[PDB]
Amino acid sequence: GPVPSRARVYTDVNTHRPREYWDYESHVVEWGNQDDYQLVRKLGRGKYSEVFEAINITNNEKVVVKILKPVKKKKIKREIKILENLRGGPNIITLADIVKDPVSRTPALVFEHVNNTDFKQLYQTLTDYDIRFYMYEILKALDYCHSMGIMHRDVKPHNVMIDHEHRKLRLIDWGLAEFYHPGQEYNVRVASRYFKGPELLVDYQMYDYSLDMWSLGCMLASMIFRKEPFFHGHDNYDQLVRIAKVLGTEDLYDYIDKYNIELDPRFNDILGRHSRKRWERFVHSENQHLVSPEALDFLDKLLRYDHQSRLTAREAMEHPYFYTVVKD
Ligand SMILES: COc1cc(/C=C/C=O)ccc1O
Repeated sequence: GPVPSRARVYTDVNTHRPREYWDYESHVVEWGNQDDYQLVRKLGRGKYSEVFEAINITNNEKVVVKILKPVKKKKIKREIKILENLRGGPNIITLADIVKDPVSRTPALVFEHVNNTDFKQLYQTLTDYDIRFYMYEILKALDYCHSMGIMHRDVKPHNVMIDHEHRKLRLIDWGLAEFYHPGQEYNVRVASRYFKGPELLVDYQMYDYSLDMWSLGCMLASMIFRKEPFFHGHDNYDQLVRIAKVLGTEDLYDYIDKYNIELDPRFNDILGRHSRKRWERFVHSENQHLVSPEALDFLDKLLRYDHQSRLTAREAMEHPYFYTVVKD
């Protein structure tokens, strides 16, 4: 069988929390007044929700209303409990209210409004300094949720809302987030394809917070190299091949051998043999202003096959890449 794995940090946070903290199945939802919120315009529709701009008519302030699609009460209660546990934490989207939508017959989550700069304008204009600044802000959110026994499991650009005018960042959509329990096996069908960690792609279920750090690395690579997404697989198998063409196949085999994992035999005729590449290979005249020795070393230390080898969020915040960022 597969060799077991443990997070190297925050391993026992939920063990020593009261049961009510992580036992979300027993959570009792406290419902607000549905008539407090007037929907204004539909912002989007995801796999699991529809999102609206709304007005809270008790303060005439803008809010965001997320009307959940019908899914298991436990996935719904999981997201609600996680949002309540993390509320007030650094750069965590703030759940303001929960109401029963009378049309959908499902919960509608009410969030603080973030006047986000749309993401294409963002990624084509962010400066070297901007990238460092916002990466640090994401790390605050991730260290917070990891320290609170929670992994996000869907870190990607669309879940990082940035109001560039006020230099304000919020990590959103905690619908895939889970509580970390040592030894627990998790669903590997999480995260967007391009941001899936190698653990997911080789079906290793005993993963942890470090999954989010791979996803973060993929975001960083896309920003400093101006290639979005960075690892652009056509499916989940090709996704691992794309990663292997960069990190090399010998270290992939070291990884799966360490945990006594076997690759899907369908890799036998698509994987090939690949050397590990130096990150300088991806530098060119159109991205070089975003690249520094510090950026490349930081990236290098996020994108490891071995989830146990990646920087933690706290270690990442110590990295020289952030020395130039003004600390508040
Ligand atoms: C999709 O999930 C979310 C979206 C937003 C805001 C979106 C604004 O366009 C806030 C919290 C969420 O969980």
